[PDB]
Amino acid sequence: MKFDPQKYRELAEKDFEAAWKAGKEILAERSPNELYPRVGFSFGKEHPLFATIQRLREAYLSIGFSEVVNPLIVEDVHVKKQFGREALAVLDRCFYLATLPKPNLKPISSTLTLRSHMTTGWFITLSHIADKLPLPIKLFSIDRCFRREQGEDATRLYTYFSASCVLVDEELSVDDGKAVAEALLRQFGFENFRFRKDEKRSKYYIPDTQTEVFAFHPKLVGSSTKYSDGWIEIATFGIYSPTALAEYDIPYPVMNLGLGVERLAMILYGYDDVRKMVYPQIHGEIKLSDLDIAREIKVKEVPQTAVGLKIAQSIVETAEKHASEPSPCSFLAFEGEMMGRNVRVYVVNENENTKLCGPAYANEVVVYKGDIYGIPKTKKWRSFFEEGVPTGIRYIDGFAYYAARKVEEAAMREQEEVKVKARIVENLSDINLYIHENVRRYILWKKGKIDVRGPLFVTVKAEIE
Amino acid sequence: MKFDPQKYRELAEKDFEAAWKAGKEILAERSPNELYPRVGFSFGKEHPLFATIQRLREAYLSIGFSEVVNPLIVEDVHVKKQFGREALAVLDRCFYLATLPKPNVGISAEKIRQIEAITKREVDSKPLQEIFHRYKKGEIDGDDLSYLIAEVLDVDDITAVKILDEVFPEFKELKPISSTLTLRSHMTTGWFITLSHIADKLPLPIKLFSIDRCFRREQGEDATRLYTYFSASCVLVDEELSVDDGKAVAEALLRQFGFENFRFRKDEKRSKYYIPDTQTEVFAFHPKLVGSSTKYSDGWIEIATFGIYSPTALAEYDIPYPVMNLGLGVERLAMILYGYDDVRKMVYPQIHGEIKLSDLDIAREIKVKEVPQTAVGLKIAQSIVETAEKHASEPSPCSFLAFEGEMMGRNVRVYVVNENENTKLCGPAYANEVVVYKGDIYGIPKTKKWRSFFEEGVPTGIRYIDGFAYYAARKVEEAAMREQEEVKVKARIVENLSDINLYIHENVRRYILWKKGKIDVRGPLFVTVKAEIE
Amino acid sequence: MKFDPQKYRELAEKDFEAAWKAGKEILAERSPNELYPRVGFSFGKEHPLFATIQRLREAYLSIGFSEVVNPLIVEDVHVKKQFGREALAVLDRCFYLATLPKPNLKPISSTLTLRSHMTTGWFITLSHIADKLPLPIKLFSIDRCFRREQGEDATRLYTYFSASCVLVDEELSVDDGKAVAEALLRQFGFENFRFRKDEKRSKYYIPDTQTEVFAFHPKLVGSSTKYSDGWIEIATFGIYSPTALAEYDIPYPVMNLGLGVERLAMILYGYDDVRKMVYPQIHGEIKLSDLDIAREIKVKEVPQTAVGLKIAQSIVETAEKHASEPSPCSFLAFEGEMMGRNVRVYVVNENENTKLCGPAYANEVVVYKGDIYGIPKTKKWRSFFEEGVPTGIRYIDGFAYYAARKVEEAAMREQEEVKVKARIVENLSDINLYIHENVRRYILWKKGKIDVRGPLFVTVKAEIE
Amino acid sequence: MKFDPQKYRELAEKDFEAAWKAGKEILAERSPNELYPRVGFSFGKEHPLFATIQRLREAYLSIGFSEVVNPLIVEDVHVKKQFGREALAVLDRCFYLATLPKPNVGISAEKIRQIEAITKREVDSKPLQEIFHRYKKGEIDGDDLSYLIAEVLDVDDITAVKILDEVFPEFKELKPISSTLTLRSHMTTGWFITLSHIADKLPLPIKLFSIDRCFRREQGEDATRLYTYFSASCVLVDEELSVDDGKAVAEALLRQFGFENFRFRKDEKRSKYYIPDTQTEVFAFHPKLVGSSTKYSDGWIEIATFGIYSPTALAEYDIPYPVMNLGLGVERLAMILYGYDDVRKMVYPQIHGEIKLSDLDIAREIKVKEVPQTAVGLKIAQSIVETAEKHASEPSPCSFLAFEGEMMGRNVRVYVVNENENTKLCGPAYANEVVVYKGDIYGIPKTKKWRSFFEEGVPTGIRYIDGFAYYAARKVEEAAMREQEEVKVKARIVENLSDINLYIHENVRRYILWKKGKIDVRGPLFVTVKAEIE
Repeated sequence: MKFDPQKYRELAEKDFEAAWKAGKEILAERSPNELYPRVGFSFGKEHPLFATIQRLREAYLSIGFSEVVNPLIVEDVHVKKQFGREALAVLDRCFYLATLPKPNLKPISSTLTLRSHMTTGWFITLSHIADKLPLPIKLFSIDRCFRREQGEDATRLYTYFSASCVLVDEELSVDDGKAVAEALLRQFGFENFRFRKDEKRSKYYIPDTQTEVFAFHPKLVGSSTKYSDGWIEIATFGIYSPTALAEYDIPYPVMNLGLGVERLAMILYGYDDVRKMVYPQIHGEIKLSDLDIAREIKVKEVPQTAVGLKIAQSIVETAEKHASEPSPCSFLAFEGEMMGRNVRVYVVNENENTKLCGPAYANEVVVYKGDIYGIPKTKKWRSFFEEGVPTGIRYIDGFAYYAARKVEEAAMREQEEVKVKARIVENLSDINLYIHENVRRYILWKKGKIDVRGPLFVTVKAEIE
Repeated sequence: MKFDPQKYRELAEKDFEAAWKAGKEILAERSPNELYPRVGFSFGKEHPLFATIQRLREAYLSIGFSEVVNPLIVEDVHVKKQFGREALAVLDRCFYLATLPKPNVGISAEKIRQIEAITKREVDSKPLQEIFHRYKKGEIDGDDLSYLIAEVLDVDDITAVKILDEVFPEFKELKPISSTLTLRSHMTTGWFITLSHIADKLPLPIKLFSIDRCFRREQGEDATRLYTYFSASCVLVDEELSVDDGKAVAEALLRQFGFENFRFRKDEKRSKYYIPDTQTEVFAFHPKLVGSSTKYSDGWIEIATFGIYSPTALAEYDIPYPVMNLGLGVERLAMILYGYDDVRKMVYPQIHGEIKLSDLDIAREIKVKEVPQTAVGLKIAQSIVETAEKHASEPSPCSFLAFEGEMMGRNVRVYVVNENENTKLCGPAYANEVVVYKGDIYGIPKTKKWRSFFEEGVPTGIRYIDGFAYYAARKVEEAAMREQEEVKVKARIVENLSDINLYIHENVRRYILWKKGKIDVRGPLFVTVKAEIE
Repeated sequence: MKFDPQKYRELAEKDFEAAWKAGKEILAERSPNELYPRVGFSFGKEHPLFATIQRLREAYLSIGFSEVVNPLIVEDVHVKKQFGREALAVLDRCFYLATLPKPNLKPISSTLTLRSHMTTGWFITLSHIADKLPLPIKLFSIDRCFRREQGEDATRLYTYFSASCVLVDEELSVDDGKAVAEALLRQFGFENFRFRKDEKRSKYYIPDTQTEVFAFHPKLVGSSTKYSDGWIEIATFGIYSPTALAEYDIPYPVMNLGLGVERLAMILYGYDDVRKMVYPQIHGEIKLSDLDIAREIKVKEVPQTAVGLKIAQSIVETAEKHASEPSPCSFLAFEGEMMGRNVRVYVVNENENTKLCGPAYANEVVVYKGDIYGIPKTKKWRSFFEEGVPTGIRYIDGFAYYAARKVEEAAMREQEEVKVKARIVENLSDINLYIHENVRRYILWKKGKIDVRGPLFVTVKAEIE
Repeated sequence: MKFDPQKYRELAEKDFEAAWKAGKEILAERSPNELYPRVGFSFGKEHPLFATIQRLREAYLSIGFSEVVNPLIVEDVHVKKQFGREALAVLDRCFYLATLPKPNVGISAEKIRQIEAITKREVDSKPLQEIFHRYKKGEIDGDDLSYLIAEVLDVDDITAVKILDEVFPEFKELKPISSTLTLRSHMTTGWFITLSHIADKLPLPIKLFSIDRCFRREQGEDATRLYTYFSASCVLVDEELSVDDGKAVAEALLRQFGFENFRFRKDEKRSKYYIPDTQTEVFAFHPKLVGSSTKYSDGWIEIATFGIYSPTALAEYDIPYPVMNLGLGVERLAMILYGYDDVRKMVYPQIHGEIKLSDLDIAREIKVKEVPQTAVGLKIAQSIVETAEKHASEPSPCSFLAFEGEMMGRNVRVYVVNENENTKLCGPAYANEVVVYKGDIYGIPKTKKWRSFFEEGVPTGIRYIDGFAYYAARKVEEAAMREQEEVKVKARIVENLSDINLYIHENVRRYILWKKGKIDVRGPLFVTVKAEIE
């Protein structure tokens, strides 16, 4: 709360520490659902695909390549202009754009196609600058592409992200393509590189230039896959055929390196199933931390009055000690008045031989590995208490508030007495605690479980007159 | 050059100032194309579009929303689930994914295929009527190097590219076949699918965003729209929602891009997927816009849209809770930020010939053709400058010793002369520099008339004589190989760079023209350099 | 609110649009302090100094230079090792580190000094790698420095940020220093560059290499300063003297370019007074947008019941039309019951000749250029309404809630009748509206003003029995 | 090389495959140091410290806090205002700003200054007893080029650097004088000052952060602390606050750096500026730590501190509202993130000799000394390979024509021979490659014994013969200048790179040693190359 500079200012002149301890007065008093971890900040979280993409843009920029956006929708006449006589073989794997005919039904395919890879648009973009700008030209672009490869879902998908770049100079070896791969690929951890000529020998790449980069990343050695040796084919590249360049008037050669993003994204953040990565919202993959599950566990009914708080706060204060005395046996915990009439609180196990409070009065709720447990803090549960997030809410704590608010209902209902009792704990409601219906459908979905059981055996009678 | 730390230290410890002025020995004597701005560093540059997309990402993340990738290609059945009836109206402005079928090598084109000379072009190889069926079964692109380079011999595709052209005129009959798959017009289409799988399993409120591509059809015109665009979108899932939440987000979002005031109007469309009377149009005022060659002189521009998803479409995906959806269109926001007027010219600039080199970049490309090769020549020219730079007003004729030394092991002595008379040793435009300005290369002299060019353009630092000197510096060294005895190189008038030793790579040359630039390098340089290489 | 998929699902099968409009039912109903712009998200905002710093790191990295952290605290013996015989002249402008002597009072100066510029630490850092790593070496570092230059505050400060870098090769011209300046400086807008030899001729720079970069930035032409010509000295650089390198065993030369950050930061974000930039929290410079001032303007007392809302909501609904009828004249607006007893609301200007509602019943509150106004939406105030942020809260609106909640106090106080009246409006309290005491001390600090005046002249009587 | 778009197009339009295989004409024939990995691109690298500082910034911003710069140098009066009495305890671990006074050229050193030969070293120049007073008034560093280069003649500082050393032994008596100015130990010291000016003028809640330097004194040891460090700090000003708010922030903050679980203990110090019983110590568990050469095997590490500012110190600055303060220490967080064990080795690595080149970087530095210069020689060597690579097992002696052509305009014919007998044309280690592995350069042959080196290291691609071939390729071209007629270059055993034509810049060489690396290039290369250049 807002204090007074002077007041405290002067107050410190006399006995300092007496005024220092006086400071504790400004601290706010917190209710049960107002303290950590039932209250916490949040924050956005980026997707591994995109992250990697940005991480790739910089990587490219860092080795000199300027960014550019290439044509995405194109007339197949281009694929044809490039692949020469192999052009049709390719047009198969590509998609075509079809539209609906205006009924002044049945889509009418057209000559347009979604690019199967960046290269389709490259020749188009390089066509306008290849002979006007000073060499070398270093362009790159990380955008979307569309392939039809078997039209699968498991192995691959309909749209991927190419991390393309092109180098336009008067003289180019396959080497420039080698350098660019290492410079680019190294900024991600890859340490050793190996290149092997590609058999596919795509016709748009000068014969015997098309290569396949193989990079080693220590993050892989030991991986639960065939990438355990540490190496993985991570990118391909070649040098555009004069046959294709000619088709677009590009006089100088051109080196073109392509990077398969979803793969890199996977290597980096360690996902195994591309789909489970790029599309986890669908593939059931969704998680909440124990700390999160925790925060979501909150007291249902809680004392709505200043006194109410100091009531249950006492109820427990006694059970924390008198939960032993051989029952029957009654103890008094509170003495004061709320709203208008004086009040006193009673605690006793009316029943015959046994103890006052059940053996579960001291069971704390903790979340662990996805499950919500109700357990005593015994040298047996340690790991659950030292690897999970202990709610901080104990059985008696959970209980108290219920009573401290239940007598609060009688205090305003004119009533004179109420006997709030509690035996077993079949779940949370029984311990006066809840979780939004959604975290619930969650726990189940993530096939986790809630084990909040226990013999509380504690009753509280209160009289207001 | 590297020096000796000890020496330079034990000498400086005693005598400092002497060591200091000595340092100059470690610097490097650069030739002519080894000087600024003939030398420089290069750096990559980002594209306004991708740039904004990044800013946009951070922006969102900075307000709670977590990133997600939504379904791009979807069954139009979804659209018809998000518009009920008004669906068709949309699917007209959408694209469907067509695709080439396989060469029907059976039935229709089989019977009449078995009534001619099946095969004449000698190829033999047992009837691979199954290796062709595995095609009408499941093949792809990287499968040609199997039924040729491993079938009818012949490497990779040296005969496969034509064997499928001459003997197989069939393939040239395939036609893409439309389907029910579509390229989402806007993000929303994919939100229902994604929110579908989690609208009730994760804790509320749900804040998700995604800046990805979307395809639309609108009068095939590069100007009045583009086939593909970007849509920085977000969805807010929570129990209780009001259009306010749409504003609150639109505010906090735009506010990180300058915009200082917002106004929201109700959209006329009144689309079906949005609750009735919630589809809002958000207008924001941004300073950079105040007074411009645009229609947003007053500063206000409509930058996004948003509304609540009808509890109707939500059910179509079994989503219990209501959901807010804001949709900032990137391309514009980018133009406003990076100052562009024409969408197409901005996003796709190389294509629209919007390339451009700077004064400084042109100046950097103007190299010196004929340049020395021996430490001597470097001095010969360096010297030819001295005598020619000083004795510029000497009523010709008249020789002038410029250099005296041994080059390549031969006594060398070159002089700066003039043949005619009634004039001066060197022409008037001998001390003319090449200044690039406003995109045109110039060969002018410093004046109170040219100031504008030397203080706005960027001087190359090369003057006609400085250019020539290097040409001569080469000739003399040449004779030092042809062991001649007398070379008298001479240059009259200047009409271009050639007549100055200067030049520029062909590409920069074409740029100049393409850009309507102009090179102006003329003037009386007149100054011969007679050499006496013994 | 959470709806039912099926219910709405089927409901749409019959008449769609009847079910569509049925959708409006899920939308939450908002109270006065719950709608825009009295509710809005917030977000961090970086400081121009730092921003520019990061923006500088990338710039450097983008031209190849790797990052490194140099020594900050150093024995003056270094300044001495470098400046040779000029070393003392320098030691003047530098600070020294002094500590308190442990009393088993008066600080005891020491031999340590806070670096006056990066160069002091450069020689130290280059000492270990200059001859072990492959050339060229390109290092950079943007860190803090300490100068004593006149020990001023106005002109300059005690600590600045140097954006240093060093280039270690076998052969180096002054040119490398020129290139690096343009490459670095261009990534910020600077278009044309001019270098002039520095007279200072610092002794640690090979004689006649020390230069001063002058860069042109169109963002300056027309500036309200001497940087109107567009050019500004933005950085200096030279080539380390063999005399100094020798002192640290560096065999090869070294080019060193230094960038004065606070200046660049200023050019970029356009601040004139460095201090008003780097330290605005102190120099009174603190702002809130009209939109912000707006959001902070909220209804004080508002209907705490479901009905209460639909009450004031009606009170206004009538004044919005009957604020004309020649007074006296009474109208009824509400008919229903709250909590338990039926209720009716009256509105009349008991007084003699005039109109029912004062001429200010339709005055909306809007914030503009820093002031909080209470004005009618007349074709005279337009600009205030089209450049500012209209609260949306009008006089009657502000009023209503007061009444609708005032009768709510009688409804629970057992009472039978209440006459809430209102004549003039001397300020906000009078219109039932407030602003946190802090935005208030703000408006004043930013010497802005609040003009919420007006003759509301509107009374409301209500009877509950 | 550039080609002709037309030609290559009108030829491919008719005959494709023919144009294709023709493309190879435009590629470039690279020499030997023009191949990978002898050629490569370079990129800058960030420093873990600055890196984390950036992440840290974003992190904060991502949770509402706005950036601010706080007072670094402050009057210890502030500290004494934030600890009341326990102040001194702090000021001991702080640094005070001392500073050199001015040469007292008056009184004490004036009287005895006027009883000797005032000036003998001829300098004259009217009594500048005022130009020296303006020094005891207000001078600086850039003021020497005024009372010398514009006073007693002599350029800049050629005589000013010694005139102040010989005739002025005074200066060598100055001593820094302590003051009351200090270098803030932690951020907090500056927060009070900054929060001072706005704690009540801006809207609540206030969220400010700042990742800046701070200086501390703790047993002058680079290991057990450092004089300067970084403190990513923040302050939360609001009416009602509880230690919870300290946790909530600590959580949301650390959570963006991996840490998955937190535990907060109450700090024993119980510092004065923090309310009693609020100074909390925050502990976070981060996976990267589980089981390590550190003391955090269990994953938990104490990463930050926080508490509420005593309404006491707050008043000392007239701050009405309470304030939360969290203080993440950067350097550690950086180590955990970038995996470092020793503070000093991480932040200041060059100094602690923690430099390192990679296998691939070393392989890139191994160049070829003697390399051809004429298109011919490139083939001569290229050829010397063929004949020597094939006829490797030919019981010597025996010549072998390798090249037949005209070099520089002279009939050239070189042969691969052997003099001795009972052996083979080329030695056994003729086909040995130079593979860099584990930091040592090797000259080994491919084997089932060396696999580990060819699959883990990085081969240079140069084999002894491949190296030699280039040496020879040079000799022959040399005689083409000395117009000789017979050069018989020969190489016996190999002991180093020199005996292979290979070499590495001196700096990489020193690196190897400094790093305890090892070069191993030995073996019988034996293979002479007799040339017959007519």
